[PDB]
Amino acid sequence: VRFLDGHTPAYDLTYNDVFVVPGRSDVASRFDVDLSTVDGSGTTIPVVVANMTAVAGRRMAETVARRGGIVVLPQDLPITAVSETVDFVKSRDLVVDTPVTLSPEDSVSDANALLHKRAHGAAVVVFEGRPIGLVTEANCAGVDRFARVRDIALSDFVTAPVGTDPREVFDLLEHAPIDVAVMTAPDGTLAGVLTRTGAIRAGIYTPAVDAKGRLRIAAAVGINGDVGAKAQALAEAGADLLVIDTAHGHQAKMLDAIKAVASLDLGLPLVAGNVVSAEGTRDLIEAGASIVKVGVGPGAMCTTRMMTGVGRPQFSAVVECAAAARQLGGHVWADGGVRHPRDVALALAAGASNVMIGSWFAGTYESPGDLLFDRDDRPYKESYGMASKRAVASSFDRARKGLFEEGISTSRMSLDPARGGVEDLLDHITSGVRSTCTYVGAANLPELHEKVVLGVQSAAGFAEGHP
Amino acid sequence: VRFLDGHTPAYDLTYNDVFVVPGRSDVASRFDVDLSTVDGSGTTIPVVVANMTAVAGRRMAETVARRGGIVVLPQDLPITAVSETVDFVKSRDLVVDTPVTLSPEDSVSDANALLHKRAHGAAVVVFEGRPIGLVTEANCAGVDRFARVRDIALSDFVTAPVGTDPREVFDLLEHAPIDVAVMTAPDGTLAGVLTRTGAIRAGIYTPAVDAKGRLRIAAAVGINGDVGAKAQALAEAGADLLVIDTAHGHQAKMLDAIKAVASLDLGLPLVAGNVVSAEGTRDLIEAGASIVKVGVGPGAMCTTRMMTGVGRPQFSAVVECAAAARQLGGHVWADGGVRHPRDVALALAAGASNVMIGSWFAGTYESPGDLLFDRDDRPYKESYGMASKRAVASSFDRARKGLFEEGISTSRMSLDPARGGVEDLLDHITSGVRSTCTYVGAANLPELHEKVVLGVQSAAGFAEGHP
Amino acid sequence: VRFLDGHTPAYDLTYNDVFVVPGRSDVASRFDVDLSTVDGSGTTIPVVVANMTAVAGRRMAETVARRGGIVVLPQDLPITAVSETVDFVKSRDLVVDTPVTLSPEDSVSDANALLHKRAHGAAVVVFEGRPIGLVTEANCAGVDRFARVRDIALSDFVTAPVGTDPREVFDLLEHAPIDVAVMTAPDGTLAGVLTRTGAIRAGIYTPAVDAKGRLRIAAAVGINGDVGAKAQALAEAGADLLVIDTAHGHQAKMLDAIKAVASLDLGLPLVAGNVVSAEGTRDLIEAGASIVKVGVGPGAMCTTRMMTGVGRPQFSAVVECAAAARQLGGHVWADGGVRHPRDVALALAAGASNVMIGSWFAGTYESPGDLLFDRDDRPYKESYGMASKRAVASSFDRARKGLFEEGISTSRMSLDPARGGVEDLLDHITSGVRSTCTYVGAANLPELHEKVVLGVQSAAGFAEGHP
Ligand SMILES: Nc1nc2c(ncn2[C@@H]2O[C@H](COP(=O)(O)O)[C@@H](O)[C@H]2O)c(=O)[nH]1
Ligand SMILES: Nc1nc2c(ncn2[C@@H]2O[C@H](COP(=O)(O)O)[C@@H](O)[C@H]2O)c(=O)[nH]1
Ligand SMILES: Nc1nc2c(ncn2[C@@H]2O[C@H](COP(=O)(O)O)[C@@H](O)[C@H]2O)c(=O)[nH]1
Ligand SMILES: Nc1nc2c(ncn2[C@@H]2O[C@H](COP(=O)(O)O)[C@@H](O)[C@H]2O)c(=O)[nH]1
Ligand SMILES: Nc1nc2c(ncn2[C@@H]2O[C@H](COP(=O)(O)O)[C@@H](O)[C@H]2O)c(=O)[nH]1
Ligand SMILES: Nc1nc2c(ncn2[C@@H]2O[C@H](COP(=O)(O)O)[C@@H](O)[C@H]2O)c(=O)[nH]1
Repeated sequence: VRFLDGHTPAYDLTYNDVFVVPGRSDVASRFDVDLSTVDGSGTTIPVVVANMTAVAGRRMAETVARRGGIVVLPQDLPITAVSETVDFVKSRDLVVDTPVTLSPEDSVSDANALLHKRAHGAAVVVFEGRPIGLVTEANCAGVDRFARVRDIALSDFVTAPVGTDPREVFDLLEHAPIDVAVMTAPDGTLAGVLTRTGAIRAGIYTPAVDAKGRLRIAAAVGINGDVGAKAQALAEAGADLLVIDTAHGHQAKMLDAIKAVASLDLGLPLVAGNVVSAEGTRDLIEAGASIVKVGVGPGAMCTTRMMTGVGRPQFSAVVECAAAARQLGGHVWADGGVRHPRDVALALAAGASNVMIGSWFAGTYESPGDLLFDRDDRPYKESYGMASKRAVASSFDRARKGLFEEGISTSRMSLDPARGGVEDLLDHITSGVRSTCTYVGAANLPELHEKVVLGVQSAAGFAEGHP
Repeated sequence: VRFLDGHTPAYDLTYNDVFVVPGRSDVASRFDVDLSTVDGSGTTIPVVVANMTAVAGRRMAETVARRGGIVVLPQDLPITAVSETVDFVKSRDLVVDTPVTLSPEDSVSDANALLHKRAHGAAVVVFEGRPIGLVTEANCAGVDRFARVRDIALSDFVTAPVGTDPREVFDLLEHAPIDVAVMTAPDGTLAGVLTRTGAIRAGIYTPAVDAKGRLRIAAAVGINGDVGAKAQALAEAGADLLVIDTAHGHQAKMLDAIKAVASLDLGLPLVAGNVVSAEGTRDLIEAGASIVKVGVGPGAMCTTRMMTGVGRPQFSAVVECAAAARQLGGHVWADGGVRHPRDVALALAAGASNVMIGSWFAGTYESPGDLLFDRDDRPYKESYGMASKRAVASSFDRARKGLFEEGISTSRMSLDPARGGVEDLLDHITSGVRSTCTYVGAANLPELHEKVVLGVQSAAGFAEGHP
Repeated sequence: VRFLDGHTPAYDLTYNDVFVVPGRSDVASRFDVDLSTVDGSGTTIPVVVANMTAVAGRRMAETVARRGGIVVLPQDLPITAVSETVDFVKSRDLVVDTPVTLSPEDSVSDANALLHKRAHGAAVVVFEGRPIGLVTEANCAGVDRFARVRDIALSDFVTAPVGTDPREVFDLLEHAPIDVAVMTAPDGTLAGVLTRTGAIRAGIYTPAVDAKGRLRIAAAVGINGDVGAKAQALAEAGADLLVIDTAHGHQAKMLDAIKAVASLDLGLPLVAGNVVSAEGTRDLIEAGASIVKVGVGPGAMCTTRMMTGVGRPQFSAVVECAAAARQLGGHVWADGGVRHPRDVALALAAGASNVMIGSWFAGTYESPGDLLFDRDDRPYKESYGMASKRAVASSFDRARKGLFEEGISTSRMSLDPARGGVEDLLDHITSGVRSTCTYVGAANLPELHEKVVLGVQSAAGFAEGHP
């Protein structure tokens, strides 16, 4: 990667340690650059939700797939649930988001708890397949918590048939007091709910789809047990992308698993990780892997840095591994150490074809967790690490193995009081990345990597700018 | 008044010191009792807003008059403003509330500041006399504060012609996401805005009107200066009720002013105060006064208790003065010491034909004050005493008089975060009074006075019940 | 009632205002006095759980019935649920408490939430009707929240057949690390769980049973609607005691309802309330009521004192009504104003044949509510008032009635960090009452009423003693 004159430090670079120098730009606006990835995962944005049991669910899968990003299902899940989630995701409209369907016999407490499942801010009360009312935080408040939803003072909704251009739903909702609108099928049955900002995003973002035009989905597999059989079964379950994840991706078990999956000839791209060394990436590439995940330790849920001292500054690892993979022709997605959109922008700047966010999406409306409330009423959610789920494995043996196993770390990921949904944070990330391209002056991600000028940044440098 | 057996205390009774014992009741529901007053002020509810410069304005005047209560304009106001307010109030629809009219050239900051002028929670953007949009706290937030209101994302409103029964506006607004509705004149021009709870109140409350069917209004006059000329001028200005208010209503100046106003033969009922003694009430009645205001010191803005030790427990004073006036045939409105609806209920229980609330309405949306915000974002407003305005009066003389004048007391009257409007607190007061009648078993206020059973209550007794 | 020489106040007496002077005693120990009630409700202790939707459930019903107290089911409940609760209560062992039955397929989160349903502190994992393990707060902590209960490290339990005397289960559990013990049926199926303190209470308390030896239960009915049909249906549902409750028990609707129920000849004792006057009690007695509930306003969830000023100090009302009822031969249970066991002791001292606790049991493990946790981890629960459920009653009519309806008051009732169960607080109340009898020197409640010496107590007097 390009480096500024006189910048020869005797130290590695992390996201906390780097900045990009803007260059001569010909890109007029941020909308003139495309974020389509070259890695072959078929995501139009370089954002993938990590394989978290607390952050990767069907709601995030469908939402991010409609927004143009891949979602990797967490490992150690019964294949029945995997198939159910895949079928649910593949049966989603390409433009309209699936709302919170509410049966008339649901309680007010259940409706209130379900209202925060999505970022729309409203849930649809549907009877016999036809939407009959709308609920929100306003009408729900004050009424008895275990009363039925049939007397929650259903509000009026803007009804339009499926197929209208986003312009029509937008200006129809220009003066609507409620941001959401019920997208209705031609027969009158409810097909989904589309929002004002959703209408805006329908043109900016192009959903990531497979050859059959269905929302792409991914899943993660470990190394313990028969990796080949599990990978083949998940591939038949409908997963578009297969990911092999482990705490240490440079062990011989990783190489054996990658070799087995490559020999399976499943046809899906191969994803392995994580390694923070160039030699590990070359070994994984030679083992039959197309994609190499990088980063062990910088992960916000990773504890091994404090317990063992292992790890690496993320930015130097990602740039070195990306250079090695491009020398071997492979492609790399950065994983770990992501807390701000600048982290994502630098991760693509280092050369990564795609990015792995991780625990940041734990603070979303659609994450598969419980939105509990603190004293200050600030919404937030708890992010968990997998620990043994990314580690290679009788009651005696189980307890003996678990004694030395690192505990499941817990953090309080705060929700934005206004922009709490995954949609607007994704918008922020995409806007930051587009601004990075405009400052560099690149029309696409490969040009962003080629034409970037990269500097080293210290701790005192972050005092510059608004936090 | 009726007193419980064995209750012969050697001490006076205040609102803090009394309770009412329920008796045999024949009134089925609270809606079966009428709150029409006998005092002749023509108010269908026993609530009058005090003569506060910070609490008595045109908005409170019109709102409370439409709700069935009289409003007394504060003294020491230029008669031009008095006439303007009277003309504004007399030109108000009997059912629909006047909204916050917003010209399209107003700024976002002005719109936000005006939105809290009324309890509707929304303001009407009106162009060429026709309403074109609706604004609220939702669309106003986020947009630039000094941007025009023409790009504040006006919302849709429910439009109905003037004359529809409250049932029609109610069920038309049953499923409306916005509580307010634009009441439009037959020609298409805006006539007012009516709310869901306003539609509910349109049947429960009957507005207080004069012989010409216009919202009744009242004004206050002092004793300093020519009382007769000022009273005659305000009567010609359109004030329905004339009130003579002073700190001490038992002085000879009060008697002279009452005699002059009675000799004026203005035709309006005579109101004088305040006296906390029976002999003062008899003197005021003999001076030519029909109504005697009672209470000096219990007022939440009154300071004379702490400065001089003067005053009286309110409840004993009001009951004694009401008994004296009924013996002389006069009628009395209790003034001061009102903080809870139980205070109002006891004030009517003592025998008062009407009640004076005072500083409690300072914590309202419609009060003529500035709604400032604290750290906890709790809305509140400051209540001021008149001081010298209720006291009998060169730079030397002015400063010499002002040195000994009691300072303008200031208090922080908190707004209810949900029920901040004057409408819902008035509803609470009326519900409490109706519950008092139902517990007593009285069909009207005279029966409430006649059939009430009254007990004495100590400090430890208030620990009973939910605060 | 007996009154101390020179005690002729001109003021009523509440629980905050009274104390009992100990007299010449012949009762050696507290265990030598019996708390059997004379009112005919058949409760061996003078404690009844109020008709609260948040405090009266099947768990409280069975627990308090086994402890010797009646439980009144709240009104406005579908008779199907009433019949289900009655059948559940009547099918409870006379000595052993019903534990928290846990299926092996339950999650750790569900087990943790259910563990606080009872005061035992442990839940039984039962498979095919046979208990296979024990869970508590210790083994549940640390393990994954959505893991199955089959791998929660089930502990060992003390197994005994049903029929062993409490001595045997006590000394068998003398050195048991776990207080609870699984009471097993002779065939091996689980019949219940009995605790060490439960074994202790099995001799002190005698469960309240009907003629068929089944745990007695009670239910509450309002006055709106057909009172006779509802009362007859609940009587056929299996309710032992019928209670007619309303906000104002002196209205003509109350008299009509009592007359109808008395004419029904249902055979159950008649309970009506609440009235705080002797004349109301006489009217209710003449209407065909055997029991008169007393107290409106002192209730910790009652708001009418602050809204309307109505009410009465509880102690004077209860003593006067008890004297009137005993003159007419009727019996009275005090209701409202109960926060300490001294309140109960004085309520029986005033002459009440039984006591109504109310919101105090809202802070229990077995109350039908959600045990949420604060920052200080102190357990507590929210107590609600019925409001309109104790008041006499289209969308327009519904909303119009609800506008004037008093809001559902909410309070934070703190749980004792150690003695959080209903069992130990009931023990405290019974110990206080027994101590009161010992200080008076009475062998039973009628002797307690007859031989009591009663004094008046001020606010400064409560500073005596440990709070
Ligand atoms: N009634 C209802 N429940 C829903 C809906 N969407 C999600 N849920 C609830 O959420 C569960 C799945 O949570 P998730 O894995 O999507 O975060 C479902 O099993 C169901 O309980 C909906 O539209 N309606
Ligand atoms: N060793 C280890 N790595 C973890 C754990 N939880 C998450 N990670 C890693 O950290 C990444 C997420 O971190 P983030 O990108 O949110 O900072 C995951 O995708 C995974 O690679 C854990 O418990 N142990
Ligand atoms: N533009 C506008 N200002 C209003 C409206 N109602 C009240 N105001 C503002 O409030 C002032 C009077 O305040 P008030 O005495 O009613 O509390 C007016 O002079 C004006 O500045 C309205 O409908 N539109
Ligand atoms: N002496 C005196 N009385 C006041 C003052 N401000 C208000 N009051 C009295 O107190 C009443 C309002 O008190 P409130 O009814 O709110 O407790 C007024 O109507 C007036 O009679 C003041 O500054 N001085
Ligand atoms: N699995 C299980 N749930 C119980 C048990 N006891 C109570 N519950 C739960 O508590 C509900 C009733 O709550 P309650 O009305 O008893 O407070 C039941 O419907 C069930 O969900 C028990 O022994 N086992
Ligand atoms: N008027 C009224 N009384 C209530 C309300 N909630 C409870 N109560 C009364 O207060 C009693 C409980 O009060 P406690 O005995 O807990 O102080 C109830 O049994 C009932 O008589 C309410 O919302 N309104």
